[PDB]
Amino acid sequence: ATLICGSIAYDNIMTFEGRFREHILPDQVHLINLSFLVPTMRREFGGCAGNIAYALNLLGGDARMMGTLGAVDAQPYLDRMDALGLSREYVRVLPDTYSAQAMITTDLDNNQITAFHPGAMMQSHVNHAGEAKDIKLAIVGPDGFQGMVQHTEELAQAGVPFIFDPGQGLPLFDGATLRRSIELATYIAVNDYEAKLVCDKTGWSEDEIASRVQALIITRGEHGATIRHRDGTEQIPAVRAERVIDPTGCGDAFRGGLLYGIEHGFDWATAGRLASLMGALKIAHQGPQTYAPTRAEIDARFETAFGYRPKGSKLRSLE
Amino acid sequence: ATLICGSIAYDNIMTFEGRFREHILPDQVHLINLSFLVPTMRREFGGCAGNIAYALNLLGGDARMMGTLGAVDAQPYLDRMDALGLSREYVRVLPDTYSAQAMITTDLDNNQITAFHPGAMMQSHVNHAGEAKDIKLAIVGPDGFQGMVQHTEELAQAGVPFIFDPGQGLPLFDGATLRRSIELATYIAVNDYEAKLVCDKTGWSEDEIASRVQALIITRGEHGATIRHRDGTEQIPAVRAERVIDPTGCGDAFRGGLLYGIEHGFDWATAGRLASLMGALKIAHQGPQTYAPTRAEIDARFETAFGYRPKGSKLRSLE
Ligand SMILES: Nc1ncnc2c1ncn2[C@@H]1O[C@H](COP(=O)(O)OP(=O)(O)O)[C@@H](O)[C@H]1O
Ligand SMILES: Nc1ncnc2c1ncn2[C@@H]1O[C@H](COP(=O)(O)OP(=O)(O)O)[C@@H](O)[C@H]1O
Ligand SMILES: O=c1[nH]cnc2c1ncn2[C@@H]1O[C@H](CO)[C@@H](O)[C@H]1O
Ligand SMILES: O=c1[nH]cnc2c1ncn2[C@@H]1O[C@H](CO)[C@@H](O)[C@H]1O
Ligand code: NA
Ligand code: NA
Repeated sequence: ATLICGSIAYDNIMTFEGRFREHILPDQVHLINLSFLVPTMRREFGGCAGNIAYALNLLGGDARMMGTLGAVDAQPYLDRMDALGLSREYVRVLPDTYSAQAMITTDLDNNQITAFHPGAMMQSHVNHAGEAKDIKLAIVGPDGFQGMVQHTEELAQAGVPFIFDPGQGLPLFDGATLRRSIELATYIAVNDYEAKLVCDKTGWSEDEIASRVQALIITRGEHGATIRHRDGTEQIPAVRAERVIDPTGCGDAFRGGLLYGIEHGFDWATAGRLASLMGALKIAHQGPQTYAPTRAEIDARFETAFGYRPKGSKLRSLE
Repeated sequence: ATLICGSIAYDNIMTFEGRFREHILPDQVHLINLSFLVPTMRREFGGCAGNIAYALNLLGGDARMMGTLGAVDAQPYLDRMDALGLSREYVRVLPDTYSAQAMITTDLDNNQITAFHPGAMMQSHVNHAGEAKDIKLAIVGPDGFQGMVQHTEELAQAGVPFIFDPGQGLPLFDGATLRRSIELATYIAVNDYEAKLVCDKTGWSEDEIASRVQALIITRGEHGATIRHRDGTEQIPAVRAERVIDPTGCGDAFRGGLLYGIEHGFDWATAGRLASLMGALKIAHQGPQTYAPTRAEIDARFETAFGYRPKGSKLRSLE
């Protein structure tokens, strides 16, 4: 199974139907003033671990979320996990605490500015990744800082390869702590903005970062993604979205596809392309977990976009 | 009395303790990803008319709000208006509708990105500014579009001089409609970003705009403001804030001071400086209407900042 470490949260998403880029005037003292009409607020199921596990589960993988929720309002999420067949073994529900809540303001370029009220996420380190059974692969996503660092150290000690996904948690890291996490990581997955921040904080170039992981994956929104590995760099195309509704959690849907590909021995071109497709399926719906394709629908859309069906290598090499 | 036309709304404000400028990377496909920790959400009394009338009332002016609220949840605001002595004569409460709600995400530079659920504001044109009695001065602030345009036409027809304050409503205007509003206006008050947008949409330069009003007032945050009038341009200093907590509604506190100054025949240097002080008093507190100085406290802080007490001209000229 695949351990998915990160936030579990309720999201309130406000989508600007436009591009903040067109509205920023750097020469002015106020560089952006923008008001846009929204409908009634609706809470969505989110959190980085929730979203990544949701995607992995859609593909038929065995996603084991490791995160904390608050007993006061955890129930709808616990019931949703049960209804989808997601194990709650490592979902700790903390007494007399509220679950993480994100107020996400975003545009169609996925420029997210989020006011985050962390609640139970603050105690994410109560879970010990090293103790989780039957894990062959993991991801460490945005979470409480102490919990993020502990998950990287425990997984490395346990010899569980992991994708490091610092995401919205990046500001919590200093250079030494970020360098250390990358040393421990087997793969890193970031978007292009997060990648620049990682280079800046570590003081390492992308070349130096790539030298310390099996793959450096950098997503670029509607431009697709790049996967740098030992023998080359894959240029992964985007899949054309049926419609562009809400990019929140595109990266998480993508990470669900990448984890599935890695577990099943996909080559990077096909793991990347499956990931890229998950992100395009997700963007056509509002909220990070509203899209709900069957595995047969995923495979058909993959073959339409790319010309072949996605699955793991059948080469029986010596390794 | 002074008619204050604009939105009346409940605000939910998320303040980033920092500057979005430092986090925008224009070279990347994602130019900003930022998550910041917030405390529990608290609803505040807002809306542009609410805030401007609140400021005018603090100074001892006679503020008459003209706006629409929704009967479903208007009550706390109606009770607040009663407790502060703000007349509700032109506050229309619409049946089976909800009041405007703003989810404002902002930084310490007052870069506001707002998700606005307008509710009853959509029907602001049910009020007729031309019908309001005993009005010597008005402001037309951000509101429902139809209501904004109607208020400018009715006030002009009634010969009531007004400050045009398009603010967050600016995107609703086209060039012809914006040019027309400026022709009708006696003064315009914008921040520096809104000013650039006004020049862009009308296709007029600041010189051309100034030729069509008695004063063009442009606010510049911590840099103070400029007031361009027939005989010159005042450089209005900022007042150093006691602390910088929340800039939301600084411009509205400033407009309350300007309206007071205009009604009482302040010179532009002193009207500007009173306005500038109102904005500095407001920024030291969270929410647009939380600051509550007495008039004696306002006068003392004015004299500390500027070296004299603020009041209207005592020159009895021929006019
Ligand atoms: N507008 C779009 N059209 C199609 N696919 C998209 C679009 N935006 C994102 N995706 C898919 O989702 C992936 C991740 O999106 P991205 O915005 O880079 O991640 P994040 O959510 O981490 O910021 C992209 O690499 C792409 O494959
Ligand atoms: N950081 C600050 N320190 C002191 N005064 C401020 C500050 N920011 C705003 N003000 C006062 O409030 C006025 C209006 O603020 P501004 O940010 O320009 O308006 P708006 O709310 O319309 O964007 C300024 O001209 C200044 O006088
Ligand atoms: O600062 C944060 N820490 C952890 N999780 C977060 C943060 N900000 C937003 N999200 C979560 O990120 C998901 C999209 O990838 C959203 O579902 C939101 O819950
Ligand atoms: O698009 C809008 N139209 C009208 N009013 C608005 C809009 N966006 C925000 N506010 C109001 O602006 C005030 C700060 O000046 C806030 O109190 C908010 O209620
Ligand atoms: Na490594
Ligand atoms: Na005019």
